[PDB]
Amino acid sequence: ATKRYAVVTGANKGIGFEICKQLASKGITVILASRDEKRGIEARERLIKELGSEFGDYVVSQQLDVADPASVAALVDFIKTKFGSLDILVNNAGLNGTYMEGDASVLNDYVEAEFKTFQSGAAKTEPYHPKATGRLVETVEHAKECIETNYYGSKRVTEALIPLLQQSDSPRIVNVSSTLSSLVFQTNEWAKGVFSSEEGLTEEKLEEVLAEFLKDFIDGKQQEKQWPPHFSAYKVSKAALNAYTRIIAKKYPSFRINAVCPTDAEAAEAPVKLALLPQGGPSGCFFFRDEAFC
Ligand SMILES: NC(=O)c1ccc[n+]([C@@H]2O[C@H](COP(=O)([O-])OP(=O)(O)OC[C@H]3O[C@@H](n4cnc5c(N)ncnc54)[C@H](OP(=O)(O)O)[C@@H]3O)[C@@H](O)[C@H]2O)c1
Repeated sequence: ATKRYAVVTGANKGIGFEICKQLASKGITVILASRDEKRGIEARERLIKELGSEFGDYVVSQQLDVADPASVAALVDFIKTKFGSLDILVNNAGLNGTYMEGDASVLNDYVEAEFKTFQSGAAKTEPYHPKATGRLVETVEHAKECIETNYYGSKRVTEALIPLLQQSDSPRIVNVSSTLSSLVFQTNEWAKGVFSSEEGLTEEKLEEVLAEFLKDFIDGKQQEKQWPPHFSAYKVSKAALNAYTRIIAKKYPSFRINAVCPTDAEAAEAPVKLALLPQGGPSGCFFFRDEAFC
């Protein structure tokens, strides 16, 4: 009943777009944030054409690059002067840190090899490329961008909007993570120990793991130092984001702060449920689709 305002980052396509659609259809007023201003304007138009023109006031486009402090600051100013309030943040903007050379479909072979680790717990530490048809390339610069967006980007946006969210009588933060965030994939025993800590976990320790991974990745010692052979930056960054989610869950008990592994419309249901979570919902948990954990 009570009017709510939500930010969804990286929301011009993919699951973000579907999160926005589903919040707007429930009466939430949504800020559709996109790295490029014109694609977000265009995404809003399609969103309004699909829901109906009566939703035109419930969706607003705003440029947002989570890696750019000035972009973040401009978004806080926009929300301040247009609405005055914020209730929901969905951190959906994200990068893989990888691309395909050659046949792009070999990616399904790489994703398959990772997913068997769930059925076996045997976390391979040696790089295995399933075919010579394609290759999953992970450059040093893409590893930096991936950490800078997934960890520091999400954290930058969260801390800029917390002051606004804290004036909500039910503030909600949802961090879109990945199954590759699971510690079964964290080959590096030091880093796994940090991520596993329930006591004495600090943002400082998380950032030390990130810097250590980036130093060994630059130095070319990814396998020497027992870092994951594939999706390496992605795994470390999304695990850090999970751990960071628990840290701020404990800092702000009056908030509900959660991570969630997510067709796109179906995958948006899980973050959407967490964005409208009741007062007694959990906080500090990583959810797989629609199932509890904490
Ligand atoms: N593929 C899956 O089914 C799957 C599975 C598990 C987890 N996820 C997670 O779910 C989220 C949604 O991704 P997706 O699968 O829908 O992929 P996607 O289509 O590539 O969407 C990612 C979105 O993030 C935006 N983005 C990236 N870097 C940004 C930055 N610097 N600042 C602001 N926006 C930025 C992109 O904007 P541009 O269009 O301007 O590039 C894009 O709209 C991600 O966080 C991803 O890690 C996805």
